[PDB]
This record gives sequence, C-alpha cells and structure tokens, in this order.
Amino acid sequence: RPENLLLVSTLDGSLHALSKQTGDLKWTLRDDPVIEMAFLSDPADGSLYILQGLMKLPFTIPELVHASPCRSSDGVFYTGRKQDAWFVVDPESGETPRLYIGRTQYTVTMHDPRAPALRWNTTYRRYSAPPMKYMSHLASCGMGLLLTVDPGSGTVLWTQDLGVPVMGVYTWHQDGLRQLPHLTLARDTLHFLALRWGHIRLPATQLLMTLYVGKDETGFYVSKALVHTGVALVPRGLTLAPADGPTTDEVTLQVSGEREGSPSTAVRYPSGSVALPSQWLLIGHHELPPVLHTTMLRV
Amino acid sequence: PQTLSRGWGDQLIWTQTYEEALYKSKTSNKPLMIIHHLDECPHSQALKKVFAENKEIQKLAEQFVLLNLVYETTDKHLSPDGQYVPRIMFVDPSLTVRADITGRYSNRLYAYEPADTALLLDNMKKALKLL
Amino acid sequence: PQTLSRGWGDQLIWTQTYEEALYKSKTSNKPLMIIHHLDECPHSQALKKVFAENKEIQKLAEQFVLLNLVYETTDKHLSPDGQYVPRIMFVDPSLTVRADITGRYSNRLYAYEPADTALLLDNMKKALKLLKT
Repeated sequence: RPENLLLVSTLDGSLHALSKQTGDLKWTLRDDPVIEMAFLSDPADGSLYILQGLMKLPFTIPELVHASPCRSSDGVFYTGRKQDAWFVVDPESGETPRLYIGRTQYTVTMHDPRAPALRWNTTYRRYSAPPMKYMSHLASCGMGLLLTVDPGSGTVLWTQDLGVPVMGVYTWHQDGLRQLPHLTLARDTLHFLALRWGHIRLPATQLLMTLYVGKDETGFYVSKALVHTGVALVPRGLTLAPADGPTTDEVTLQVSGEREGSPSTAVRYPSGSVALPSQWLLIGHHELPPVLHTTMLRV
Repeated sequence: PQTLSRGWGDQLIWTQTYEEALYKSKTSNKPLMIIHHLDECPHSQALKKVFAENKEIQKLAEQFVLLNLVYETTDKHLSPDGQYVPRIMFVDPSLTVRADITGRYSNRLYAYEPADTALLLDNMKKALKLL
Repeated sequence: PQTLSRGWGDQLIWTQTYEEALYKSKTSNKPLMIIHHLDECPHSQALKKVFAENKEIQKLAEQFVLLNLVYETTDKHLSPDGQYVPRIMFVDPSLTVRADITGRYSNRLYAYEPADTALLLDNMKKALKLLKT
C-alpha cells in the first residue's frame, strides 16, 4: 500500500521507495538531478549563496523566480522560469491506486551589466509536497546514510545506504505527497551518538551548526549539517592572536546581522597572521556564512 | 523621548549611522569610537553607568566621533573575534579599523568590564595617536 | 538632547540604522518607511512640520517600521531617480523596495510636499498591503 512507502529524494534526482517499518529498498525512480564570482545553491531548501569569501543570499530560488525580472543592491540581475511535471507512478512496480508525484523545476539565470558576456545559471527542482517529540529521520551529509529512530523513545530501527546524499523524505498521506521533516547530520556525528549514548534524541553533547560543502557530478553544492565537537572544521581565514590573559564571562551573545558585499574600511590586526581568503570550496564543514545585506528591485 | 545617547552620555554629539560616522571621521580627522551594547544586557547597563559617570572619559570623548549601536554593523572588520556586547572598537580616520587596540581579556578581545575605565582611557589615548 | 526622531514625531518608535530597520521589518513583517531629509532644506522642514502635526499619519505610522536619515545610505535601490530631499520610500518586509509607490511628480518620484498629506497617507495605506510571494 502507498501508506507503507517512504519515498526518499536524493541529490541526483532519484526517488527511492522504502518500507517505512524495515527500510528495505523497493523500486527506484530515475529523473533529472535536483540542482545544477559563482553561485552555490542548497539543494534542500533552495537557498542561494554568493561565492569577500562566501555569503548567503536573502532570497531562495523560488522567491527569485516569482520576483523575476529583478535586481539586487550589488547590481546582479535575476531572471527566472518555472515548469512543472506530473509523472504517474505505480506504487508496486515503480513505473512511469496510483501515485501522483509532481515536480516543479526552477531555473534562475544571472547576468551582470558590468561583465557583458559572462553569466551564470542554476537549477532547483522541488517536489510538490506540503511540509506536513523526537526527530524520526536523519540523513548524513557526505554519504547517503539514512537513519530512522523511534519518535517515541529515540532508538534506531533501521539504517540504509543509498549512495548520493538525501535531500528530502516524503510520504504518501491523505491522497498526495507530503514532506516529512528531516535533519542533516555529519556521519561522524551519527556514529558518535550511536556509540556513546546509544539513543538518538534530537529535539523536534554539543551539536554545532556547520555548512558542509560537497562536490558531485553536477557541481558544488552546500548543505546545513550538524556536527559534534570532534569533527574537523576547515580552518577559517583569520587566526587572530595567541593572547594569554584573564578570561571574562560577563558578556552577552548578540545576533550576527547582515554583512556588506564590498568592504568600506581597512583593518589592522595586533601582530596576527592573516591567511588565505577562508578557502571555501573545500570538501568539509565550514562555519555558517553571514547573510548578505541587500534588497530587491523588480524591473 | 528616544535619544541617540541611549544613556552613554548626553552632553556629547553622537552619530546616527556608520556611513556618516566614517564620513565625519575622514573629513574631521577624528578617530571613531563604536560602542556595541544591548538594553537587555546587565553587563551593558553597568558599563553604561560607569561610562556615563566618569568625568575623564566624558572629557576625552569630545575628541572622537561617537557612535553606539544596539544592532550589529554591516562591516565585517568590526567583529574580528565574535559578535558580543558590550564591545568597544576603534577606527582610525584613515578608515582603518584599529583591531590592535584590545582590552584586558583573551576570549573576548574587545570586551570591557565596569572596572576597566583606566584601561579604556589608555586605549582611547592610544587611538588618538594616528597611524 | 539630540533625538532619533529629529522632530518628525516624538511619540513614534524610530530605528537608528538601515540594516536594523530591515531586520526589524523582516522579523515583524511590517512595512519599512524611510524618510531622507536635511536639516538645511526649507522643504524638508515644512514637510517635517506637516508630518508631525498630522494625527492621521501619526496614528498610522505606528504600524510601520520607521527610519529617518540625514546621510545617504550606500544602497542604490533607495535612489532610483536621484538623491534629492525630502524622499519617502517604502520597503516590503520581503526586502523588496516598493518603487511602485510614488508621489505626484514624474521627475521626483518620491518627493512629497506639505500639500500632499492625503496622497502620502494613501501611499502608506497602500504600503500596508504587503506584496505576495
């Protein structure tokens, strides 16, 4: 029955049907890849990033498509088109009660009036599924590991390897596709939680938000993956100083705030070495990039 | 009712925005002092009290371009080792951030306590020595 | 002594920086009104007097995120046709500049005059109708 299936969307666009209870690999579907100065896109939520180092755009790809044609404070123009597809799938054989899977294909073409011929493209495909105690589904960032722990208690039930990473878990509920929540973890983090505690208890040990940068056959792609203390983060651009002084705790943490594309001031550091510009595009986990201070102007 | 000083000193001239502050610092050749603070932070409140009730700091503050912000600035160079409050940073009129002017603590390079007023005075005098 | 409102309205809650105003408009989903003005311009002073004395504008302004500036911001989007003063520009909480909302002059698409109370009030009401997404 469709109700017992758990469709899993991976990076390369495949749709792997699994049993919810056991996780055994049923039929799989073959489709176009989910996603295709430079622009790096999150293939899970459609967020866009500016490759100053790396930053995050305040608009995801569907927003840019709906607002196209538009331009930002930097001067980059954005064009967008959207196109749907409605292939019908048999729940048993997985060929193209029946399954109604709708896919929206988003394309954003970015051209800058400064550089006349240089331009960039991007693609992002979203399944037409509404967003529907402990998190039941966990997906590894680098590998295609999928974990299913009990929402009632937090004990693992079945693990499955699918190859390329998992960017969405969907179920057939009422009579349509519905997107189940999932969390992205580093494989080392999942292993550490399994061996040390034995029961995953992610709310629905320090877990730190990092922006994993991965590379595949379609280009560079980012993903927001949690890590534990022990996962080697790629070194940041700046190592400030090995200062030795008394420690103070009488401060208050403050929100990050947006950041400007081009700096307005220089900087002088106290006897401290500055390194390469943060070396993004390295396979690994980076600190969360700052969101870029910008607006939009529909043309 | 709503004041630019926010309680850090009322007889002083404060700048509203970072860009106008940089323009003033470049034109008038006065170093820019930036105070990051929050109204819900008791540490910021105590430092505000000490800063406002210090004769020497108020006297020396007129030789600067002053700016206090409750929200993080758009400049990346103003938070070299984190975004926390209270945090006092200095900018040279050369539009060069004086990240070498630091406080007394190692984890928070630019955090001042309600006892480091002599250190704040020394750092302000050091900032007055233009590059 | 010196205030954030600069005489446009003292019972209103004003923002200090453009970026904090944008952040507040994003989190609270309220349209952002930016008034560009200069202390020297007599037109700016006249519009300030009219804006402050308008009770209908004062009551409606509490639903907005307010910001008045005397120095031009780096954002070019807030100067679609020049940097004259006074300008009143509206920003949708989706970080989109509402360039559709204009005054009564083709050359100066965002410059208002003291006789344009009703037009400015209707423009604010139109800005209250947030764009779709």
